[PDB]
Formats: sequence, C-alpha cells, structure tokens
Amino acid sequence: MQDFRPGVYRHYKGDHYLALGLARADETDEVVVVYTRLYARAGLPMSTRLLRIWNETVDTGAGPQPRFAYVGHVTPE
Amino acid sequence: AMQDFRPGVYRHYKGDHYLALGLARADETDEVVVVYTRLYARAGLPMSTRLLRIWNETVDTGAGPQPRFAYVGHVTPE
Repeated sequence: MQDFRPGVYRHYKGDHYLALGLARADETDEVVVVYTRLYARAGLPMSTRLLRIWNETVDTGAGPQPRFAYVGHVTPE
Repeated sequence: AMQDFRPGVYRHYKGDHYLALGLARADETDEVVVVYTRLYARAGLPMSTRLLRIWNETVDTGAGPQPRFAYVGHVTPE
C-alpha cells in the first residue's frame, strides 16, 4: 500500500498503462489499482485490478517478469 | 446503463458528495464499476470503486424512494 507508486507502467505483454492511484473496492473492501490504457483498442479505457495481483511476478516465455513494471511518468515512442 | 452514466459530482443519499471520474472494468471479474473520490474529510483511501448497477439502485430510507447517488453537476454545494 504505502510503497505503491502511481504513474506509467508497462504490462508484461508490452502495452503501457497509467496508474492513477489506489482505491477501495466497496463490495469486498480490497485495495485495487485504478488505471487507464495508453494504446488504442475497443472497449472501456479505464480498469481496476487488485493491488496484490498487480504486484505479482509472472512466469512467461521470456522468463520471470513483473506483471506491471513501473517506468516513470512518461511512456516511450 | 453505461451509455446514460454521467461522470461528475454526486450526492450520496446520506448527504456526502463524491466525484465520479468515470466507468471502469474490474480486471478480475469483468464487471463494470464506478471510480469515485470522496469530497469530505475522513480517514482512509480517498478513492473507491462500486458496481455500476449497485450505484444506480434506488433506495428507500425514512423519506421515500431516492437515488443511491444523485448527479448534481460538476461542482459541490456551499
């Protein structure tokens, strides 16, 4: 909770997202991350996700990687 | 319901005001939720999320049927 840093993150699949901050999910009283996608696709641009899941390390074909990696306040080209 | 949702300032039926920033998709459940911030002093996380269908429900206290959250524009009262 306390050490979470809102800002731009790169999901392990390659796309960038802007984490606006943490929030309390009313139905379960759990801490979620509120974020918007920084790429074009169809559907709702904003999403939420449990902080504990967002912070997980995930196994991939490219080896262990953070599910979402913090990269600052700007995104690359 | 999504199409009729208007982000902005809402007055919860209990008297306090909140700022709904917009709609969001909860990643785990794929449910549609409202992202909002409280506009009054209290301890805790200022932002919250709540299912759109619950946010849109009507409630009946000791004064008759009324919106759980009533839209009042983009500003809060004096």
